[PDB]
Amino acid sequence: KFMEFPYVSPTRKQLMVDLMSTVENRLQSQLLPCNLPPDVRNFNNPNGSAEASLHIRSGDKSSPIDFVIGSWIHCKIPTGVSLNITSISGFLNSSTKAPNFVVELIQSSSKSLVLILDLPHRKDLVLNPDYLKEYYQDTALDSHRQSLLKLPEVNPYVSPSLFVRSAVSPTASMLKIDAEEEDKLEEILRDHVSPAAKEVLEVWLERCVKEVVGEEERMELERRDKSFRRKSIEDDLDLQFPRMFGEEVSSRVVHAIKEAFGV
Amino acid sequence: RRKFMEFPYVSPTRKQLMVDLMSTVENRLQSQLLPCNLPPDVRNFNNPNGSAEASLHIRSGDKSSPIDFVIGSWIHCKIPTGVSLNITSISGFLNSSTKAPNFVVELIQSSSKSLVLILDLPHRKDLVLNPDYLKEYYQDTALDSHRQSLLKLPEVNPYVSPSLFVRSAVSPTASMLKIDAEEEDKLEEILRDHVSPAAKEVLEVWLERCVKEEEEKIVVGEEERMELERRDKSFRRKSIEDDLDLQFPRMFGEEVSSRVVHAIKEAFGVL
Ligand code: NA
Ligand code: NA
Repeated sequence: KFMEFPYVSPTRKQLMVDLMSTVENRLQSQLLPCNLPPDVRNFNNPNGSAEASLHIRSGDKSSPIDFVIGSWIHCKIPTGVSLNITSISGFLNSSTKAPNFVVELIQSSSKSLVLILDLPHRKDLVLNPDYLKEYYQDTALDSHRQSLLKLPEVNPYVSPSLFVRSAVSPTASMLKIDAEEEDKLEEILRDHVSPAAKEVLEVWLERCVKEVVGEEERMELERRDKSFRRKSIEDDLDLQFPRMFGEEVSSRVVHAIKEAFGV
Repeated sequence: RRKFMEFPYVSPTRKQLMVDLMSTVENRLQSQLLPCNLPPDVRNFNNPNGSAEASLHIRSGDKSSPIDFVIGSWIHCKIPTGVSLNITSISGFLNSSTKAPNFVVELIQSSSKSLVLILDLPHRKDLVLNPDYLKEYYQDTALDSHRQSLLKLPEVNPYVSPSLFVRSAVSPTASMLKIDAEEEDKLEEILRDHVSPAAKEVLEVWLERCVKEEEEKIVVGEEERMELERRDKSFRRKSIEDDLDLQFPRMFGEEVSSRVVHAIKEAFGVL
């Protein structure tokens, strides 16, 4: 209940469905059932300006997964133009050093789209070049970024947030797709974005999830993981959610998210 | 036998920028810098077979200085394809007595087609763990405006380093740029009117906000200092094995290369 993705195109919808199904299927034996209140799994603004749905599976202890979060947001800006955000993120706990996973599509017009697809690092890459070799050089991650760039309507996306720029790995696909034809953008999605996203997901599941972390290393992991979670919720939710949904709906959803993220 | 500030082989505008930058670094850091004590054999060197030629200029910070060292470099290599490689760079490195960012400017031309600019204040703490460092040194300053300013130019496009390590050691505000170089008179103009002013303004931020005398008695806590030392060491060892160990014996021959690499390792303090 979330898998409806009602406000987006079928191609995008199918991609989000493929990805969420793959995650839930491959990690079933390590994923708890969703425990969010129903008034947090699906919520909206009293005035009808915004609608969202949230799906969070916590991971078992003795397992490497902290949680998995899937979401969609639909928000009709007073102008009449609707903002549609869809995302799947995978967070690993401090029992492993391996990278997280994120896919996010952010679309305002029929022809323009921001893609964020990455396996965010959980160790300092400069202190730990061995980590960099292990999870990014040895894998084929950079090729997805590169292959997507070839396309004439795909250009680099440079976040206005310096924090988001620093939190993604050096292989991250941060892309702005500007296909001035709805037909072309959807063609980009199924032929290009979709195989990229599915392939990035596969290396996360086999190379990061599947497989001891030292006392001070785990403490470092938790500290950095917590810093990431705390800062991003402050930037992304603590002003945009009260605005999109009202202060009633936000406070309870934000609290539920904070609790889930352990912040 | 070509000397450091002579910057041979490159364009007049490219020499002027490198002279101005180094002159500024040395004049503004008078109270900080020891004189260069590199032997002649290392200040200026070349492959015996004439295929490569380089100059090195290193000044270490004094004791009680936040400056570890400043290093200036130019390299000219004739590649067996008949084209020439020209690298000119200036870097400032700070020691464990401060957390503040480093400084780097590099101009690399490997083909007749494009000039690569690297201009940044490399961060010395993990930015995800330390959001406050990101705000202090990159958000509060004007650093990103230079990057997007230079990028508006039609001849200027993003450069993405082949090295995933280079990508992660540069700050999120780094100007990593590729300049169309075929139109020689246009390249000169880009350098003179746009790259020069930007590089000098980034240098100004480093000089005033990172080196910053003001109250030098900011004593770096034990754990913070040890993190800096560890991260600095890892960066340097890795840079040297990627850019020096894998390239210098080829350019200059084993003998010249072992003498030079040794001197660079000494300056960087690396084992
Ligand atoms: Na493109
Ligand atoms: Na441009």
